[PDB]
Parts: sequence; structure tokens; C-alpha cells
Amino acid sequence: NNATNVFIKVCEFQFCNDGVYSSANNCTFE
Amino acid sequence: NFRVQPTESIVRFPNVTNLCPFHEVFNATRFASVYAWNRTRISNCVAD
Repeated sequence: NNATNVFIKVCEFQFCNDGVYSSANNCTFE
Repeated sequence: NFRVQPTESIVRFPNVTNLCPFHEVFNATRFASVYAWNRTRISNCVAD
């Protein structure tokens, strides 16, 4: 989430270990 | 036993406001070639 709204997605989401995600495959349900 | 038969049958469903961009893919001018075709994700839409 962030200050004004929420962010829900269904993607590959490789890794952050900390622009959190760095991959996008079969990105559905934004 | 006695019953009152229903006067009429009413079907009610929630109002739909998904409004999938079917019109957006039906008025485009800059269509690309045949071998390079999208796979448009029709998700949480309404099949209108």
C-alpha cells in the first residue's frame, strides 16, 4: 500500500531484499 | 392448504460498472501486423 491507496497485483515478483518488484510475467488482477 | 401464487417473478442483480475497454479495441487505427498480436487480459470486466 501507500499513502493514498493500495496496490494489489498478481505477478511473478522475483525478489526485492529491500519499485519493490523487478519482474513482470502473467501480470493479472491489478 | 391454500397459498397465494406470486403475482410476478422479479430478477435483480447488482449494477455492473466494470466497463471493459471493448470500445478501445474497436476504434484503434494503429493496428500492427498479423504475426505480432497482443494477448489482451480481459480481467474483472463485464461481458457486454
